[PDB]
Amino acid sequence: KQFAVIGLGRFGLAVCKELQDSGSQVLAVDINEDRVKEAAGFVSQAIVANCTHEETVAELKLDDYDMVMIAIGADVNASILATLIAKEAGVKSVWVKANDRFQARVLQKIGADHIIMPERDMGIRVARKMLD
Amino acid sequence: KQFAVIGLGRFGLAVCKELQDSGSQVLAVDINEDRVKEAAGFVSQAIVANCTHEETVAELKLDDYDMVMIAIGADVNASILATLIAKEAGVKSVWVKANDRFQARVLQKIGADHIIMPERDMGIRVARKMLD
Amino acid sequence: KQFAVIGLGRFGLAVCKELQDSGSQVLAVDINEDRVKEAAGFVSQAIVANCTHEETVAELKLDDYDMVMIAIGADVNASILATLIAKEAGVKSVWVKANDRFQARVLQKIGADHIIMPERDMGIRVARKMLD
Amino acid sequence: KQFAVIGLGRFGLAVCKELQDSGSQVLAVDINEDRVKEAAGFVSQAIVANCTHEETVAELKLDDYDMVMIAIGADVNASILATLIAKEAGVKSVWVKANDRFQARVLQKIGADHIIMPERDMGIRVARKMLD
Amino acid sequence: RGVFYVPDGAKGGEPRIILLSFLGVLLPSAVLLTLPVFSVSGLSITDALFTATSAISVTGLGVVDTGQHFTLAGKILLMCLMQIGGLGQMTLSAVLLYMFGVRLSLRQQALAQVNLRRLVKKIVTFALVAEAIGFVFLSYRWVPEMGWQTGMFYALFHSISAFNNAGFALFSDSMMSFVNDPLVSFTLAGLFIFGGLGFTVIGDVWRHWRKGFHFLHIHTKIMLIATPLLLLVGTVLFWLLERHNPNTMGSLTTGGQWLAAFFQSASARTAGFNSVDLTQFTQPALLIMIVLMLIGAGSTSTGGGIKVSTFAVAFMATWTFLRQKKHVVMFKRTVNWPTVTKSLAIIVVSGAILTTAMFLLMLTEKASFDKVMFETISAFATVGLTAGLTAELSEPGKYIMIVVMIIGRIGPLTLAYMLARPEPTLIKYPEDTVLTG
Amino acid sequence: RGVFYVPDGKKGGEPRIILLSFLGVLLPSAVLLTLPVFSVSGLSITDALFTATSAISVTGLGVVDTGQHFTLAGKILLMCLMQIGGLGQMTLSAVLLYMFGVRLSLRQQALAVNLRRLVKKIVTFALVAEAIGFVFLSYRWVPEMGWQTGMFYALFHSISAFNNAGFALFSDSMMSFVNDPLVSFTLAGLFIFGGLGFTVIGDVWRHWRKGFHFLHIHTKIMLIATPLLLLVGTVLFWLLERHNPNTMGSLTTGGQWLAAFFQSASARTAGFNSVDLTQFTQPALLIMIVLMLIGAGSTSTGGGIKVSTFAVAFMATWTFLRQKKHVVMFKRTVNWPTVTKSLAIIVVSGAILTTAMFLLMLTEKASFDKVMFETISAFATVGLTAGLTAELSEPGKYIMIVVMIIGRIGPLTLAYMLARPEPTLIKYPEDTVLTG
Ligand SMILES: CCCCCCCCCCCCO[C@@H]1O[C@H](CO)[C@@H](O[C@H]2O[C@H](CO)[C@@H](O)[C@H](O)[C@H]2O)[C@H](O)[C@H]1O
Ligand SMILES: CCCCCCCCCCCCO[C@@H]1O[C@H](CO)[C@@H](O[C@H]2O[C@H](CO)[C@@H](O)[C@H](O)[C@H]2O)[C@H](O)[C@H]1O
Ligand SMILES: CCCCCCCCCCCCO[C@@H]1O[C@H](CO)[C@@H](O[C@H]2O[C@H](CO)[C@@H](O)[C@H](O)[C@H]2O)[C@H](O)[C@H]1O
Ligand SMILES: CCCCCCCCCCCCO[C@@H]1O[C@H](CO)[C@@H](O[C@H]2O[C@H](CO)[C@@H](O)[C@H](O)[C@H]2O)[C@H](O)[C@H]1O
Ligand SMILES: CCCCCCCCCCCCO[C@@H]1O[C@H](CO)[C@@H](O[C@H]2O[C@H](CO)[C@@H](O)[C@H](O)[C@H]2O)[C@H](O)[C@H]1O
Ligand SMILES: CCCCCCCCCCCCO[C@@H]1O[C@H](CO)[C@@H](O[C@H]2O[C@H](CO)[C@@H](O)[C@H](O)[C@H]2O)[C@H](O)[C@H]1O
Ligand SMILES: CCCCCCCCCCCCO[C@@H]1O[C@H](CO)[C@@H](O[C@H]2O[C@H](CO)[C@@H](O)[C@H](O)[C@H]2O)[C@H](O)[C@H]1O
Ligand SMILES: CCCCCCCCCCCCO[C@@H]1O[C@H](CO)[C@@H](O[C@H]2O[C@H](CO)[C@@H](O)[C@H](O)[C@H]2O)[C@H](O)[C@H]1O
Ligand SMILES: CCCCCCCCCCCCO[C@@H]1O[C@H](CO)[C@@H](O[C@H]2O[C@H](CO)[C@@H](O)[C@H](O)[C@H]2O)[C@H](O)[C@H]1O
Ligand SMILES: CCCCCCCCCCCCO[C@@H]1O[C@H](CO)[C@@H](O[C@H]2O[C@H](CO)[C@@H](O)[C@H](O)[C@H]2O)[C@H](O)[C@H]1O
Ligand SMILES: CCCCCCCCCCCCO[C@@H]1O[C@H](CO)[C@@H](O[C@H]2O[C@H](CO)[C@@H](O)[C@H](O)[C@H]2O)[C@H](O)[C@H]1O
Ligand SMILES: CCCCCCCCCCCCO[C@@H]1O[C@H](CO)[C@@H](O[C@H]2O[C@H](CO)[C@@H](O)[C@H](O)[C@H]2O)[C@H](O)[C@H]1O
Ligand SMILES: CCCCCCCCCCCCO[C@@H]1O[C@H](CO)[C@@H](O[C@H]2O[C@H](CO)[C@@H](O)[C@H](O)[C@H]2O)[C@H](O)[C@H]1O
Ligand SMILES: CCCCCCCCCCCCO[C@@H]1O[C@H](CO)[C@@H](O[C@H]2O[C@H](CO)[C@@H](O)[C@H](O)[C@H]2O)[C@H](O)[C@H]1O
Ligand SMILES: CCCCCCCCCCCCO[C@@H]1O[C@H](CO)[C@@H](O[C@H]2O[C@H](CO)[C@@H](O)[C@H](O)[C@H]2O)[C@H](O)[C@H]1O
Ligand SMILES: Nc1ncnc2c1ncn2[C@@H]1O[C@H](COP(=O)(O)OP(=O)(O)O)[C@@H](O)[C@H]1O
Ligand SMILES: Nc1ncnc2c1ncn2[C@@H]1O[C@H](COP(=O)(O)OP(=O)(O)O)[C@@H](O)[C@H]1O
Ligand SMILES: Nc1ncnc2c1ncn2[C@@H]1O[C@H](COP(=O)(O)OP(=O)(O)O)[C@@H](O)[C@H]1O
Ligand SMILES: Nc1ncnc2c1ncn2[C@@H]1O[C@H](COP(=O)(O)OP(=O)(O)O)[C@@H](O)[C@H]1O
Ligand SMILES: [K+]
Ligand SMILES: [K+]
Ligand SMILES: [Mg+2]
Ligand SMILES: [Mg+2]
Ligand SMILES: [Mg+2]
Ligand SMILES: [Mg+2]
Repeated sequence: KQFAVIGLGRFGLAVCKELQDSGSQVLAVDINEDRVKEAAGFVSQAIVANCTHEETVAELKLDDYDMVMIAIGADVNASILATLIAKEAGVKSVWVKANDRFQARVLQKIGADHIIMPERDMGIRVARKMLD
Repeated sequence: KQFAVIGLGRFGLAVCKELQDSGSQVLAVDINEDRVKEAAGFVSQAIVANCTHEETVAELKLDDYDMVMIAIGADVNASILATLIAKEAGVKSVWVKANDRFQARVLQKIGADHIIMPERDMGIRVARKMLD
Repeated sequence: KQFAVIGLGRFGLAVCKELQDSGSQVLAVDINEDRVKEAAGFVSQAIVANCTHEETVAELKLDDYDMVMIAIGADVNASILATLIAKEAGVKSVWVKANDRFQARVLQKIGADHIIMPERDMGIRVARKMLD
Repeated sequence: KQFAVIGLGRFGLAVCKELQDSGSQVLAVDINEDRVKEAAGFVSQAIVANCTHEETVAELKLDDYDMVMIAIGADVNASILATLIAKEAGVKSVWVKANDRFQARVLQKIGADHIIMPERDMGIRVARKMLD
Repeated sequence: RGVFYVPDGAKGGEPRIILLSFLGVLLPSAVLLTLPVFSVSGLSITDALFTATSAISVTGLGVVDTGQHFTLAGKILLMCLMQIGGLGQMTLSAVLLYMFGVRLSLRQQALAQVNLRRLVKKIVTFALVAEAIGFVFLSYRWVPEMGWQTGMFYALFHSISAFNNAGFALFSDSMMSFVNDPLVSFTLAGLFIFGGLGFTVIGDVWRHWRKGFHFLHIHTKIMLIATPLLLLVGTVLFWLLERHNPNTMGSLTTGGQWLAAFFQSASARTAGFNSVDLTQFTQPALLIMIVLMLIGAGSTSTGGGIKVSTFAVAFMATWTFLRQKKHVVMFKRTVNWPTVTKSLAIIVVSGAILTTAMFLLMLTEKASFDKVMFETISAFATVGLTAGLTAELSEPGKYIMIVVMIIGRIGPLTLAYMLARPEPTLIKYPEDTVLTG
Repeated sequence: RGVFYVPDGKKGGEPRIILLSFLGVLLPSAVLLTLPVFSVSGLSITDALFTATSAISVTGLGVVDTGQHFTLAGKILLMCLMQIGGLGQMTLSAVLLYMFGVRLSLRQQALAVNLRRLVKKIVTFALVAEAIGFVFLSYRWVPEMGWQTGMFYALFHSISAFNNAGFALFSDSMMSFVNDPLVSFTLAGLFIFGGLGFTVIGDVWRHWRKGFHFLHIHTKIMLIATPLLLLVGTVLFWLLERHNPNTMGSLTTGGQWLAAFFQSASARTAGFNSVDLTQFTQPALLIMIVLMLIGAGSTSTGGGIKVSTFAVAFMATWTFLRQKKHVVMFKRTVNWPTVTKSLAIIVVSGAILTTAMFLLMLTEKASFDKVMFETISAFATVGLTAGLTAELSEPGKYIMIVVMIIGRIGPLTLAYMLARPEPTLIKYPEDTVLTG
């Protein structure tokens, strides 16, 4: 029912649009104001915040949210650090998007429940669509 | 007749100066403000705008102008993007300058009506000129 | 005591924050106005200047200050030039940060009084700390 | 007795300094105002002008000068065109500084009376100094 | 703690919050004043609109006498309005300043402090403690003269009025009987000086006084230096120009003249109280006070005109321009060109509205230019000092004063935020030069 | 032809050329005015200095009557003095603008017409305009004044009108010709054209066939605002003074409009009066103060903050009230340094004006409207008197002289200081200051 999406890039905004279509509350948060405005018309609540800030994550009660998606791609260090802060925040389910195999290794060990690699994961499905 | 010329390099400013000298109103658009200033002296209206931006092109109202000339030379990506946006904006006649035979074929697929190769066409013209 | 710190990166701002916390008045000089702003918060006086320029260094009156710390790390050419100009200005004691052994030897030949290699000196410190 | 120096880089400023110290009239001309101001103290008359402009060269009575030194190095076209304009202006002796061998060939074919290549000529000079 | 905000969803909306907030309280305040519960005789629509605007803007201009025309309930309503108008602007201006910093801070992190509730609590706490300190000093003198129940009311009304830079008085002649009373004059003087100083100045001094004056914020240093000079220059200038005037200051003792000169020097900067009569002031003294009223109080305070920091930036921008220096420097800090343009634009725009307002006043009612100009500045600068025009103000003149009072109260703050966040554009026209000078 | 210049050596020296040039004609003009050859009774040092400042700055303010107190040779000197003031200021402004453009062009080439011909065109345009005005004035005065005296009056008044000086040979400056349309329109056309600016005249002369659309932005601003300013002033003066018996109530319907138009035009620096401003309604003195402050065109014989400065500030204000990113005028962006120049000119002018009014109020005892009007007229070089100049004291005369000097050269000088500040090697960190 209630979801949170951190990082509103091309991947993160795509999650927000589909989540809203199924009638679910989505908290879209992004450091960049422009990207938050784009998702403002597609989510229940759009907030400009830095999710690397520990106190900011405390205020945004992410432990209440059923699932939290971290969709930060360019800065590998932010996604790793935001994943950790969400874990101490009490988030039971943490989904993290990783662009590299080395990042996906770190995220697995630090405790991410689901690691998403869009290029590798889309590669497998597109092959399956080609086969059938 | 009203013409819009996008890109104010050596080719674009020559088309504007020739078009305006014949009594036609020309709109000169470029991202480089220096060349927009240089054209603004003799061009009916000169605007500093990014024509690959689809919302910007709607503001320019390129659908009103009879012919749109896109004279972006170095940036091929910007050339195809501007041709695509102009076609999607409902421009009846789009003339595009192409620096290569591969770019010209892509522009033909996009929907450009007349494609000019400055080096090849001028080569043919001078070859005819020397003969006669 | 009056100190002058040139270059406000990690080492330069750490030296300034320590010197000012110890009750000493420090001058912070950097070409990057962005980094001069954080220093100006806690530094007695912060100046945006280029310290490879002889006239600029004469304007700074670095000969007044007891010690001049040059903490230009990435640009070795700027570090050498700043040390040379400071010595030619007439400053009694020059401390220079060097990230290379060859740069350290060149600075010794120039006339630097104390040369700090942060990586190697920190390695020695850490080894001694682990031993005891 | 009376000389003109066009281009006030490191080479041309040295020419002006030696010529004036020897006791002669030197018209120092450079398009850049900073270098003209730098050479203003030394030379008899320092003028900010573009010597590629034909009418400016006509106004500056370069045909009255015994020798004209063209010391433009970075833009080869500027040096070639300045040499052509000076030769058309009636200057009997034109000395041109060239940085490359192709530029030297072009200047020789144009009609420059003396072509100066500082690196090769000092190469020979310092070789002779080393020998004796 | 948590640094975040909800974007509006690209021009700033601070201008709209500022106006809606004032009118959202102006209209309810106007309708209440018409009821006969608050007035012994009842106020007409224009009089109630004027009185509400004067109270909400804390201008203090009065079409009717505050002490006599209003009832006991009416004066209690008046305290609520000028507490909403003065402390409310300081609370709102600080709140909007906080959100501006939050948006600016997050913008920096995208490219490469306490919460709001604690800030609002400190602002209200600072207000009540400041009024309470002024309350006991004013009670110390009026309770013996006027009794217990009446004495505390006059102390509370005037301490609230003084801190909020309102200038409303319960006496027929506002503080003209206490020209030679240092305790009343100094208690009131201290109230609107600190009430008009600005919370950012109070806050910066409160948290970083041990570091020293050198490490205070540049705005705090400007307000801590320009205010004493504005007080000192005004005190000396008023004393020099009015020492020989029998009608205003010639009949007072040597100490009484300095106490009166200092009081009007302080009250001009937005409070609006008067130990003497400005109706009988020398013209060179009215011109000095017009400049003082225009400068006003601090940026994030209970009152103000164009504000001291705006005048200070323009004053030193002018000094920079006359010396042909590339940058405007204050306390070894460069004032950026957008800030300089903001300060100059505010003065130019304020003069444009002021000139239009003075021209309209001369048409609606007939009076001399000095009387009209002084009244227009006081209404625009929110000082509320009268030179006799408000007593005979005509019906159309009251409408102009209401508009000027509204624009003067919110204009400098609103125009600053318009300059901060202009609407982004996709079409730019070529730059061309226009000859000036 | 040749685009080159000799750099100064070592900030711009345009400010220094502007002041030295004025003081290098004021002190000689002052020392000459004391001689009894030019005055029937002789001028005191204060009076001679005031007259020299009023003539060289073409303010037109008079401590003594021009027609009576001066001899035949004195009036010839006065034509020379106001001719030098107006025409030489226009020529110097054009010359300094030409050098500024030359340096800018050479800088642009470094990163990536003739002056003699220009000066010839400036003088010939002035002589042609003054000759036309002289012929039109002679056609009216020669029949009633003679073939010698009428020609002299025509030449004097044409020179005064073109140079935006306002010096008159009559006891009441053109109050006897309030109902005469020929002389009123002749003089009106002379300071409108004299105050338009030679840049505008040249741009119209060389590019009128191209059309209004292709004129320079400054030319369009002048050609639009000047008719708008004239029309607004005329309508406002007619509306505010139609029922005033002492100034315009007694005139006919055509006479009232002619007088209103004449004051609307003369306020913009000329300084002639077909009515009495001493008996003007205050709502009309405020309007005329606003008109005087705006003044004539930039590179012209007139004064004021100049119409282009007022236009940029008016358009910048509209941009700020609409929260637009750029100041746009005639489809052209006005660069932020230009807006800053205009606002700074207005603010500095207001500061000096306030100081001057305060000093006048200290030295002289008069109402605020009279002192403010006189201060605005002297700073703007309009020279319109509201009855206070006749009773000026010695310190008042000194303050007026200083204000006339700073007013005449202050705007252009401050504009050029903002153009070329001294380069620096030390910059302090940027910090924010709360405004509003
Ligand atoms: C929490 C905030 C506390 C605020 C405290 C303010 C304290 C102020 C005290 C001022 C000094 C006391 O002031 C005191 O006033 C009372 C009441 O009128 C006077 O007492 C009076 O009682 C009655 C009043 O009709 C009469 O007999 C007579 O007029 C007088 O004696 C005293 O003569 C004076 O001493
Ligand atoms: C909360 C902000 C406002 C707080 C402002 C600062 C505190 C209030 C003002 C304190 C200073 C005025 O304090 C005043 O000083 C003067 C000295 O001139 C003295 O004032 C005295 O005046 C005369 C004698 O001269 C006596 O008749 C009178 O009863 C007594 O008050 C007292 O000491 C005090 O009345
Ligand atoms: C509401 C009215 C309030 C009135 C009071 C407000 C005005 C107060 C003025 C105090 C002026 C102090 O003046 C200022 O002192 C500071 C110390 O802080 C000096 O500063 C000096 O010491 C400091 C250390 O603290 C060094 O970092 C600094 O480089 C040095 O200059 C400044 O050189 C001087 O300009
Ligand atoms: C660079 C800026 C320099 C700023 C200069 C500031 C100078 C300050 C000097 C203040 C002079 C005070 O001078 C004072 O003027 C006033 C008002 O005119 C004179 O006042 C006189 O005229 C006024 C009328 O205006 C009468 O009402 C008054 O009764 C009478 O005395 C005083 O007799 C004189 O003492
Ligand atoms: C730097 C910013 C500017 C700073 C401004 C400083 C202003 C200083 C004002 C000083 C005021 C004069 O000081 C004040 O004089 C009055 C008047 O005599 C004295 O007043 C006292 O004596 C007088 C007699 O003259 C009595 O009538 C009065 O009832 C009594 O209170 C006060 O006891 C004293 O406090
Ligand atoms: C107290 C001293 C006063 C003088 C110092 C400075 C005064 C400056 C006055 C600036 C002009 C008045 O400011 C005026 O404010 C109104 C709102 O009230 C603006 O109008 C604005 O209203 C809404 C709500 O505020 C804004 O969101 C919107 O941007 C705009 O519509 C006008 O566009 C502006 O012209
Ligand atoms: C009724 C009129 C009253 C007139 C009152 C005018 C008040 C003006 C308030 C000015 C506020 C202080 O303004 C600030 O002053 C400091 C003094 O430390 C100046 O400080 C600087 O001055 C100059 C600048 O070249 C240098 O000597 C030096 O760099 C530094 O001392 C700042 O440049 C200015 O930003
Ligand atoms: C006619 C309407 C007038 C109002 C419109 C605008 C008026 C603006 C007035 C600006 C202030 C007066 O301008 C004043 O000029 C003098 C020179 O005369 C300058 O002083 C300058 O003198 C020399 C020579 O000019 C300059 O080279 C040098 O930069 C500086 O010393 C002052 O630094 C400046 O303050
Ligand atoms: C390039 C410069 C050209 C300058 C052009 C000047 C044109 C001026 C036209 C004036 C028209 C003719 O003006 C003429 O003046 C003369 C001389 O006073 C007047 O005088 C006439 O009557 C008077 C009586 O008082 C006789 O003394 C006089 O001999 C006779 O000419 C005429 O009534 C008028 O007809
Ligand atoms: C060089 C710049 C200045 C040149 C200015 C333009 C040329 C001079 C002004 C030309 C316009 C005024 O021209 C004037 O028009 C009016 C019409 O109202 C007429 O004026 C007429 O007025 C009345 C009748 O009404 C007659 O008694 C009078 O003799 C006659 O001049 C004439 O035609 C001319 O005197
Ligand atoms: C001293 C007082 C002088 C009074 C006269 C000065 C004011 C003159 C006003 C003339 C106004 C003409 O108004 C202007 O005409 C131009 C033609 O040039 C029109 O321009 C139109 O045609 C031109 C071709 O020439 C096109 O390039 C342009 O895109 C189109 O808009 C403008 O859209 C219109 O705004
Ligand atoms: C957004 C800005 C809007 C600008 C608005 C401009 C409005 C212009 C309206 C002009 C009104 C003219 O209105 C005119 O006013 C004048 C002066 O007060 C009145 O004049 C009246 O009072 C004056 C005193 O001042 C007497 O000298 C005069 O004899 C008498 O008639 C006129 O009777 C009236 O006709
Ligand atoms: C757009 C910018 C503003 C444009 C301004 C336009 C202003 C127009 C002013 C029109 C002036 C009135 O026009 C002028 O009226 C006067 C006065 O009656 C007429 O004057 C004529 O008749 C009157 C009788 O009333 C006689 O006294 C007079 O001797 C004679 O010349 C002129 O023949 C006419 O030219
Ligand atoms: C006594 C008080 C008198 C007050 C008089 C006020 C006059 C102010 C100066 C006006 C001069 C003309 O001002 C000029 O008008 C033209 C009219 O097309 C405007 O023209 C422009 O309008 C807008 C501006 O975004 C756009 O459509 C386009 O850029 C262009 O058409 C200019 O932006 C403006 O600068
Ligand atoms: C109201 C009546 C008239 C009063 C108003 C006068 C307005 C005109 C102001 C003229 C200002 C001249 O002042 C202008 O600034 C300063 C002060 O001298 C000079 O500045 C120069 O000398 C000062 C001396 O301290 C140095 O610090 C500075 O670095 C240097 O540039 C300028 O060269 C001068 O041009
Ligand atoms: N600390 C952070 N807190 C919140 N959002 C962040 C943070 N760091 C990055 N983001 C956002 O995460 C999104 C991921 O975008 P990314 O793929 O990294 O870059 P790009 O937008 O260039 O493709 C961006 O919209 C970015 O603004
Ligand atoms: N996205 C764009 N929108 C508008 N103009 C563009 C864009 N990209 C490039 N241009 C302009 O097109 C012009 C032609 O490009 P180029 O061929 O590099 O210059 P030239 O023709 O002078 O060699 C350039 O001046 C450039 O400013
Ligand atoms: N010529 C110069 N004068 C003054 N400061 C300089 C100069 N050149 C570089 N600096 C500054 O010196 C510092 C050197 O630190 P650097 O190694 O570049 O960064 P960091 O230590 O943060 O990794 C930087 O702040 C740099 O901008
Ligand atoms: N058209 C020209 N007319 C006059 N001087 C010129 C022209 N073009 C270049 N110059 C000057 O000639 C000088 C020589 O340039 P260059 O050999 O590159 O010296 P540097 O490497 O020190 O810049 C330059 O400083 C430039 O200012
Ligand atoms: K008030
Ligand atoms: K004049
Ligand atoms: Mg992305
Ligand atoms: Mg091209
Ligand atoms: Mg470092
Ligand atoms: Mg070189």
